[PDB]
Amino acid sequence: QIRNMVEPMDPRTFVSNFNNRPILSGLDTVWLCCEVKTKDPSGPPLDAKIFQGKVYPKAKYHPEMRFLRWFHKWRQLHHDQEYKVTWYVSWSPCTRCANSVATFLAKDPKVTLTIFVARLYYFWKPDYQQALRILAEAGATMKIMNYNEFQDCWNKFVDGRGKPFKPWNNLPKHYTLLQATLGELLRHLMDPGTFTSNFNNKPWVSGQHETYLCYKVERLHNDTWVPLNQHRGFLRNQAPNIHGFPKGRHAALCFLDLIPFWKLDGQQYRVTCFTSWSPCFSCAQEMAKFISNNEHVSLCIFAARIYDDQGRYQEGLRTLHRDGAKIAMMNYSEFEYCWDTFVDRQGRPFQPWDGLDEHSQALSGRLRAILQN
DNA sequence: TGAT
Ligand SMILES: [Zn+2]
Ligand SMILES: [Zn+2]
Repeated sequence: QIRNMVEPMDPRTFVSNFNNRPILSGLDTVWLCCEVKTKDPSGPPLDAKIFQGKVYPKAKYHPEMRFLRWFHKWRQLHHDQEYKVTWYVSWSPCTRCANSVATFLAKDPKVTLTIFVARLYYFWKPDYQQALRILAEAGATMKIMNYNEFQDCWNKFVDGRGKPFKPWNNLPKHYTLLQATLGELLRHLMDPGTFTSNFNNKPWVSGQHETYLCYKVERLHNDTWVPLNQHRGFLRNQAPNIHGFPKGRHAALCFLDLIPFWKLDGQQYRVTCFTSWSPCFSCAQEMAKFISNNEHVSLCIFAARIYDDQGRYQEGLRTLHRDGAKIAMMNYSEFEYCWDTFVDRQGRPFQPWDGLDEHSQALSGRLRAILQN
C-alpha cells in the first residue's frame, strides 16, 4: 500500500500547497506525488513517492528532476516492463522541467505519463505556454486536478488520519478557469463529430442539452480590428454535481469568467463567441451585467440555434442587444470559420450539413422578430 | 495574491 511506500505529508502541508487558487503568492516549494503502475492500472501501484523542491534557485532540484533521477535508478532494480506513471503536482512544470521530461518521454516508448496540476505556473508567459505544448507533444497527458484528484491525493499521500478530504472554498470555480486556460494554451481542438453534432442548426431532436462555445478576441489598432492570437479556444457547459457546481455552470458564464482573468489592458477589445445555443435568460442577464461594467469590451454573440428556456429568454436577448451586444444567428461563413479555426479537422475542409442556409435564414428571421418585439 |  501507498501508505507503506511513502511518508504521508502533513495535512497542513497538503492544503496550503495544493490549494488551486490560480494566482497564489508566497509558495516557495513545488510538491509532486507520484505512482508507478503497470499497463494494468486497477491493481495497487508498483511504487509511490513524494518529491519536493524549492522553486528557486535551480530547476535541477525541482521535484520533476528528482523524480527522473529516482525513477532511472528504480528501473534498474526492477524487471523491465511498460509503465504508466501518474503525477499530482502543486505547480505545473517550468520551462526547464517541461523540456527535460519531454526529452525523457520522447526517447522512451515504454513509459506513459499523466500529470495532474493543482495550479498553472506562469500560464500567461509565452515561454511557459510553449514548454507545456512541447511536453504534451512528447505524449504527456496534462490535466487540471479536480475534486476527485484532490480527494485521491488526500487519501494516498496525506496523513489524514481517517478524516475525509474537505474541499476548500471555490475549488470548482478555480478548476473551470484553469481547465479552460490549459485547453487554450495547449491549443485543444474540438472533436469534429462533436462540432457537427452540436452546431448543426436544424431543429434540435436530441434529449441532450449541452452548450459548446468558441471564443476569440480582437484589438482596435488604427481604427481597425486586428486578431489577438492569445485568447482563442472553446469550452462547454458544466453539468451539475454537488462536488462541482450544484446547479451547473452554463457555457456563457464560464466564458464570462475567463475575460477578467485575461487581464486585458485599457485598449478597445472585441470579444466574439460562437455558441451552439443562444444564452438562456440568466446567462444573457449576466452577459448584460458584464457589458455594462466593461466598456472597453465589445461583445459579439453568434448562435447556431435559439434556446427557448421556457422562461424569459426573449427578454434576455432583447436586453443584451440594447446594452450593446451584437447578436446574430450563425450563417455558413461562421460555421466554416469555426470548423477551420476550432475543430480538429486534420486538413479536411468544411462539409456543410443539409439545409444549413435555409435553417440559418429561418432562425435569423426568428431572432429578428425577437429583437423587435 | 499575475506570484525572485
Ligand atoms: Zn521545474
Ligand atoms: Zn444559460
